[PDB]
Amino acid sequence: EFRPEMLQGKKVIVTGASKGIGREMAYHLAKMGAHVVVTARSKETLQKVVSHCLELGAASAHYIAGTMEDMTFAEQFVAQAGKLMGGLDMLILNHITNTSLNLFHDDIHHVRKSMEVNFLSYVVLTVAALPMLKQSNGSIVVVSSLAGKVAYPMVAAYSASKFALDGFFSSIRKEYSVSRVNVSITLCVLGLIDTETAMKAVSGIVHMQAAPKEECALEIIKGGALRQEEVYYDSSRWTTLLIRNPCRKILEELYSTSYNMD
Amino acid sequence: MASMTGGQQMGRGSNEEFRPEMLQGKKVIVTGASKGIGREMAYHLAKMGAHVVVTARSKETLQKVVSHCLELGAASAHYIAGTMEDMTFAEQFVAQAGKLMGGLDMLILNHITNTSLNLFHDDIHHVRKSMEVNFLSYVVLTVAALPMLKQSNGSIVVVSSLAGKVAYPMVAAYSASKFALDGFFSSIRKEYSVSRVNVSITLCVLGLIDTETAMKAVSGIVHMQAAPKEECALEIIKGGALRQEEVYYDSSRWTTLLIRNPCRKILEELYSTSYNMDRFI
Ligand SMILES: NC(=O)c1ccc[n+]([C@@H]2O[C@H](COP(=O)([O-])OP(=O)(O)OC[C@H]3O[C@@H](n4cnc5c(N)ncnc54)[C@H](OP(=O)(O)O)[C@@H]3O)[C@@H](O)[C@H]2O)c1
Ligand SMILES: NC(=O)c1ccc[n+]([C@@H]2O[C@H](COP(=O)([O-])OP(=O)(O)OC[C@H]3O[C@@H](n4cnc5c(N)ncnc54)[C@H](OP(=O)(O)O)[C@@H]3O)[C@@H](O)[C@H]2O)c1
Ligand SMILES: N#Cc1ncccc1CSc1nc(O)c(C#N)c2c1COCC2
Ligand SMILES: N#Cc1ncccc1CSc1nc(O)c(C#N)c2c1COCC2
Repeated sequence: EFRPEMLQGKKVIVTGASKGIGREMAYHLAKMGAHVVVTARSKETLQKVVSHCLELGAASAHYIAGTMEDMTFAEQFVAQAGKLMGGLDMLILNHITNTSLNLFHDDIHHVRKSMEVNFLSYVVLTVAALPMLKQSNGSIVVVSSLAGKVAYPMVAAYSASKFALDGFFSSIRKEYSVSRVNVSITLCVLGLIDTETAMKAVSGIVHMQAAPKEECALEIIKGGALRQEEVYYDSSRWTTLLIRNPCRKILEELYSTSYNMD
Repeated sequence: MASMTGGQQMGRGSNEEFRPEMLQGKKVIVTGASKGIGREMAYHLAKMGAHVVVTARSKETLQKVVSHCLELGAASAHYIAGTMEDMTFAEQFVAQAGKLMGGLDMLILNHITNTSLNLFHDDIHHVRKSMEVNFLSYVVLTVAALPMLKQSNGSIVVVSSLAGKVAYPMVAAYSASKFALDGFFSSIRKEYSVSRVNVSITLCVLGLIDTETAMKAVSGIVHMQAAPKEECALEIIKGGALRQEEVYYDSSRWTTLLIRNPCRKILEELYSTSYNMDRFI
């Protein structure tokens, strides 16, 4: 059972926090009295988010602006965020590259950029954060999608990047378990959320009910605080009924007997 | 005689019962075909009388595969050597392979970057290279091949793994690349359905196979039963020929019982009615 006091005084990074779900997570963490470091490219918007976090009751709030297309920025950002807070308890990986609903034809540049921003930068940030998270027995929270568990047309590049996060982070979760690395990994499987970006992108194409961004942001934080392996959040009860894959969990357990990781 | 012959191999029961004559005279590309499963696929295709174009980096080993394909009965066999780390090579390779055969019926995407079993710590270079070679080059090859495959109502065959459907430790970079193939190719399969692109996409989910590379890599770390490479290679070809969406091949009857995900198929069908793609069609 989650309690908001679980975030009180915790040192948290939130990426993609100038708008949508990321901004809502920064606001919830501020209300809970966490220390926050927010990032995105928009310095001016991040200044406004930080000012608001301080008004809401954050223990401290800072922003560092930059692009996650730059792997050197991603690595340096974590070191600076850790230096500002004097450590790190939770790393919330939420940013994505700008995308739109379109059939795939020949835009390899978009496929590669989606893989670099939505996936590879999450790996770089994790590698940079791990020493601090090992010190605090901390948590990594990876924001994904229903399009990271099942297939959807018009989002091929985006879906490939979200599926990649599952393969990568679920593999390292198994490694951390056997290697006694006490850092939790929470994969958040979200359905359609009413962010301005998503609502504009889907307009006239997708008619699904969108879930509220404020509640979505809180469910992600709860999942991370509770060290849950997966969070599922969607407007539909049929989606919630069908999304889990118990057979995958059974197979992984059956194959666990076949290792010597010494 | 060929000019006085016509007809179709794919009649009643051809979506469920394979015959080697289904590959007779078909124009096929096999990547990663100098060794392991790819080499075995080139040999099966040769025995079936297909036209083959094989690729890998090793000019000398590909030379030997081509020579054996011709001995086995291939209608024609050629190789083009190069690295799939080079996206210009991948794009140009498909154009040259198509020119050699006078078209393309099946694109078998099988190559991977050299890897090993290790805990992940900080090798970002291996993560990026795995994504470039095992995933991005497959997309480049598909884009280059699609005009020819649309002309022949052809097939794309994507070689994946159980580590592309469930999580496994010690193969994080590799697993991320295989999961990426599922998300990408399964999304475009849905797009081709609505856009009336008659090109099938077969995702092959393979368990441990007795290739020299895999057997060396798992030695003393993974104690699992390995399935035979020759039978594996034939099951991949059969799935592609029958235009199956997925092929599952593993030594364990338990894996084959549990690997399918009916809930994912149900959800996708429920969401299939959730859109209006009329501006794209
Ligand atoms: N909205 C939905 O329906 C939905 C559904 C499922 C999952 N999700 C997941 O939820 C997360 C947030 O989605 P959202 O709808 O809140 O998106 P959003 O409102 O568009 O926000 C995207 C955030 O990422 C930042 N960003 C974009 N390019 C960047 C780059 N190169 N470097 C660093 N930051 C960058 C943006 O700020 P700047 O432009 O200032 O950099 C912004 O802060 C994503 O992981 C997404 O996949 C959303
Ligand atoms: N064996 C298994 O247990 C197993 C299990 C599940 C799935 N699979 C899948 O089966 C497929 C074949 O695996 P395998 O065991 O047969 O592999 P393998 O015997 O190691 O063969 C790898 C092939 O890819 C080529 N290759 C390597 N690097 C390349 C590069 N940069 N550019 C172009 N070609 C390159 C290799 O030749 P060069 O070095 O001469 O380029 C060789 O022809 C892979 O998709 C694998 O993921 C295998
Ligand atoms: N374009 C765009 C865009 N903008 C903001 C966030 C995500 C995106 C990517 S579109 C997208 N992203 C998802 O995660 C889901 C789910 N579940 C869905 C879509 C669109 O189709 C409905 C379901
Ligand atoms: N290293 C290596 C190497 N060499 C050849 C092919 C694949 C690889 C990558 S290791 C690898 N590849 C897979 O696809 C599976 C499955 N299922 C498994 C392993 C290793 O653990 C057992 C399961």
